Amino acid sequence: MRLERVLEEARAKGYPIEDNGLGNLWVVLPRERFKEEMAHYKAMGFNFLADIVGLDYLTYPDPRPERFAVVYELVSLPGWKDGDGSRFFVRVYVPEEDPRLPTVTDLWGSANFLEREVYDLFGIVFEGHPDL
Repeated sequence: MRLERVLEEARAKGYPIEDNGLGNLWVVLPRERFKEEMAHYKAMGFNFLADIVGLDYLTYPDPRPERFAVVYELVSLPGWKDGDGSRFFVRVYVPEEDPRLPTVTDLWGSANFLEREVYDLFGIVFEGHPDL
């Protein structure tokens, strides 16, 4: 299955794995792996970016590595070539001193609007994504 190939790789590369209960899976990606791993996910078959959700952790009780984190939802849509129907989540923490992330508009067209709504709400600049 396309899912296990992402988790088996997640352990192999050292990414944290959250198991919200369950069938929904989180893959925490450092900013250094983000741009390449996302394109790798598209190459693996995750041809649909369902949702991008930002997060401000300043009010939640327990702390996070950084204040900001941006959540990505990847789907391998039903249909062909061999759309498995797979779905998982990609989280990457963003430091509030350097609130920048690589864009994925060159990977999924739905990112242009999704990355814009996160920018307007949280001020997290996505480089390459055109603004002005």
